[PDB]
Amino acid sequence: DIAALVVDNGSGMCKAGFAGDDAPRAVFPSIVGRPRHQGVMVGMGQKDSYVGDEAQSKRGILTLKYPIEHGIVTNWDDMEKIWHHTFYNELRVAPEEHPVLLTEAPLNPKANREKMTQIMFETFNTPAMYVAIQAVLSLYASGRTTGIVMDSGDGVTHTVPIYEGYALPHAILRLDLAGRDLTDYLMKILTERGYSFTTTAEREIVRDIKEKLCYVALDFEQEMATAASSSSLEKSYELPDGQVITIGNERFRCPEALFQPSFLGMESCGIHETTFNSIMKCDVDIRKDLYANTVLSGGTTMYPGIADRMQKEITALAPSTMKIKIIAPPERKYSVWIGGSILASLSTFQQMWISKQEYDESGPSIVHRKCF
Amino acid sequence: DIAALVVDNGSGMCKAGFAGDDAPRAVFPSIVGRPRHQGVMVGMGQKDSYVGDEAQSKRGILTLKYPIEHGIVTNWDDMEKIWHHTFYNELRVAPEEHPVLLTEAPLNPKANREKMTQIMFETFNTPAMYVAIQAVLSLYASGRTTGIVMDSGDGVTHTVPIYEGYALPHAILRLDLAGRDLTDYLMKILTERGYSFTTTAEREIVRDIKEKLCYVALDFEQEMATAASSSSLEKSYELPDGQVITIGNERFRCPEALFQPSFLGMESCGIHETTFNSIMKCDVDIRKDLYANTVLSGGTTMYPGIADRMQKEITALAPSTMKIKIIAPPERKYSVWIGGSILASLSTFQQMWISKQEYDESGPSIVHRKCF
Amino acid sequence: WXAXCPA
Amino acid sequence: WXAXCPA
Amino acid sequence: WXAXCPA
Amino acid sequence: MPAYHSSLMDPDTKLIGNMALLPIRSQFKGPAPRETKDTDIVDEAIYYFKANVFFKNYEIKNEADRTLIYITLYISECLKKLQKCNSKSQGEKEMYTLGITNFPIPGEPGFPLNAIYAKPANKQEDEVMRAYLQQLRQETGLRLCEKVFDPQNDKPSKWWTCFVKRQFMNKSLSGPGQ
Ligand SMILES: Nc1ncnc2c1ncn2[C@@H]1O[C@H](COP(=O)(O)OP(=O)(O)O)[C@@H](O)[C@H]1O
Ligand SMILES: Nc1ncnc2c1ncn2[C@@H]1O[C@H](COP(=O)(O)OP(=O)(O)O)[C@@H](O)[C@H]1O
Ligand SMILES: [Mg+2]
Ligand SMILES: [Mg+2]
Repeated sequence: DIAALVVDNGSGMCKAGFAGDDAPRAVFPSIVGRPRHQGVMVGMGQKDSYVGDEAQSKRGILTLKYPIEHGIVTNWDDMEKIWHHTFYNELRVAPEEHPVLLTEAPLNPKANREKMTQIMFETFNTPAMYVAIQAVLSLYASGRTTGIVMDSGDGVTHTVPIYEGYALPHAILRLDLAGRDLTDYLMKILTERGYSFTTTAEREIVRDIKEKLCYVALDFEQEMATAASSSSLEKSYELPDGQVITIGNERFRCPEALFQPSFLGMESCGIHETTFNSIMKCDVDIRKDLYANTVLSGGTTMYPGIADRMQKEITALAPSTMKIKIIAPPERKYSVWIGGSILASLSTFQQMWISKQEYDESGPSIVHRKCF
Repeated sequence: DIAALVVDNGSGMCKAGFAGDDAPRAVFPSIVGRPRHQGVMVGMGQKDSYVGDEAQSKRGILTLKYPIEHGIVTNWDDMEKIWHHTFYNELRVAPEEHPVLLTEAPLNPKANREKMTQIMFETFNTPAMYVAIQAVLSLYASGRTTGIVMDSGDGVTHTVPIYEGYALPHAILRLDLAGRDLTDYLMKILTERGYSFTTTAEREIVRDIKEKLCYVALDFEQEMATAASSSSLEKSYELPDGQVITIGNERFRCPEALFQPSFLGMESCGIHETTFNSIMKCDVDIRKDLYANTVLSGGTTMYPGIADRMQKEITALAPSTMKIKIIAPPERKYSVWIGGSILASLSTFQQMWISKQEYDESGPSIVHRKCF
Repeated sequence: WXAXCPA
Repeated sequence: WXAXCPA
Repeated sequence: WXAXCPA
Repeated sequence: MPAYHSSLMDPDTKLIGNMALLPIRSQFKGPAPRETKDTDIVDEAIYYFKANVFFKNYEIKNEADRTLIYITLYISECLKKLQKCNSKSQGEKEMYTLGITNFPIPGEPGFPLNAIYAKPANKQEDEVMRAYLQQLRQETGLRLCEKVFDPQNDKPSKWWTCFVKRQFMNKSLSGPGQ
């Protein structure tokens, strides 16, 4: 057996570890900081780019930039910085001795995975790598070979239906709507109360407010009429400088955008209707088995009371005789990584690597042949 | 290695010494005295003008002018004379063998810096020189690498925040209320008691009265009511001619003007509101450390009870959750100069000196590039 | 404003 | 992205 | 100063 | 075939720890004597660097070899910082402020070769070794800033910044790959 690094490195937060464990060894936000003021105190040591948790702690004087947006790498230098910090600082392991199992969302541009392979082979000199689809790993982590995975990360949402292992590639529905859009929408709607977060350092504060207070309402209109007729839903959060703010109606208005993107000015259907459409695109003989094996993942599906909402919404769209099960495990946020460690620890997986030798003779165009 | 000269050169008093020590070598009132009478006896010595301690010694037959006012040099001949007396008489060292680290308050006319470096390079022919902000030097001397420095010298007051060594020039605040204005206010309020000080010679007497008997009231109106109720705050000062005066109510009415400039007919806010506005102009993620690391300096912050008064005021202004601390080292009167030494003694500083070559190449306008 | 910026 | 959406 | 205030 | 070792060890050469305190032709302060011959240990190290990085076995024969090993390890740190610059007048400042930066010495965490380097025995030897290594660093950076930068475009020539990935026996004075 061999130890193979599993680096999820989805948008939002990079989670890297070793294959064979039950939790990623190092999880840190994938951001890169740059100082935006003069240095005046010489002799204390300075750096020109902070990465990960260090960039988060010093966010007061930095311009946080995400290298990945909507599941696509848009700045490769910062991506290389993130990978270097993951390899040599978080895991503290030599990357030229271990295989690497990276993940990519479905229906992304091929140049993305091509440049990913080129970077991982020509910069870090990994002896072998493999680019897997996130939802397939999420299904691995759930310990079943049939079901529709509904993975809603921080920058992209997508559903993949699989039956007996034979994934249907013609019913994979992708939707560029995830935690970052919800964070921006919360930043927008927080003004009407009276609070204004406008700089990229305060977007982190808004994200913390979202992931600590926001939740999904089972019946949107009833909850609106309730929180608009009584002060029993307002919650108070303390900013990092002593100020306290109180949010009421906004609490469930942020995640509700997932179920009706008309708030964000988008035309696409909600995530529930997206999952239902993905199911309905499959053949008629497997739908009943998909309905009872719906799986959630990603940290955007960690909103309190989203499983019940998804069940109540799909049950309204599916025939009255199909049983709808929303298999949402309480370890959903790390599921995409957990399935990876399961995969990279298998025996036959050693025959699915992209060996460094195989790349040295064929360039980056080999990932489209060795990895679907 | 050769020592480096550190000349604080603040308005009011000039502190000069060698880089590396723990205290200034020569400290003398930065005044220039010229006689206003004609000598009638020959052979006792008649000099055109005295400078420094000699002027204070013979203040009777002299008129005293300050070269620096509100941190700005307004008379360059007397300033060159001060620097000459500093180099040749007070330090007993030539300028052509030592770099010079001058200090100057922020938000000054750039012509001041230009003429300073021009005089230091063309007249004295120094090998190199540097110009530093006084608050940054105070922060150096305080051993910290983060915090807000509230400096209040004889001529100018300024607050400068720094976080992790990154000064924020967009939140640096300058207020022209300082020691000399308080001395004039004392000369004005002493009239009610009947004591009339008009000449520039007696202004030094008034200054000594101030810095020996004044003290900051923790609660102003309560101290006023107390002084009105009983005579238990009155103190007696012994004039240098043999008279005695009693002051009980002006002792705190003089420094109180720092917190209520309306006494002097100014519209600006007090020093506590100035520091609070300086803090609130910084980003929300760094205000806590600025609250917990407030640092005082300068001579005008040597009044008894100023630290407690500022702490109470800022605590009344800041949110109740934040923790406030007013670091007031007992050597703050010289703190700025201390930092100067700590700046020039570093081994990572010998690249930031303005070399004579650079000056000859780029004119006096180089100080705006090679200095912050 | 109440939080963020002054107004 | 290159066309449609930013990325 | 030159304009505003003396210095 | 063996790598390129230094041929400057002399029976009267003094030792610091177990490194030959070899004289150096420089202007910076330090405890090493001044050199009159046209080749010191730093010139020899810069001469042998480009070839010593490809070898993968290096037998320490004397103490001059340990000094040359240190300087070969430090040229790899100078190259990392010179790769980013774009003007020799900035490369010189970068090399000065790097030579000033204190690197680990034998017998401290972070030094890659504690096993094969005798740490100082007392405080005086510690101070002398610190000063000697600092002088070596400063002069090596000074000499290398004139090799890396070619006068045709006054920016780091690609014939020297291609050795940034090449590590001398995969060791380095900085962190493990950082
Ligand atoms: N327990 C939670 N409750 C509510 N929201 C959460 C929770 N955990 C994460 N989120 C939000 O979901 C967003 C995206 O999830 P994330 O797991 O970061 O995506 P990815 O897996 O691609 O990194 C985050 O910005 C976060 O604010
Ligand atoms: N013990 C004291 N109490 C109050 N004020 C003082 C005291 N000592 C000095 N001062 C005042 O400090 C002012 C100048 O001090 P200093 O910090 O040297 O300022 P500058 O740097 O402008 O010369 C003078 O106006 C003097 O009156
Ligand atoms: Mg995910
Ligand atoms: Mg001063």
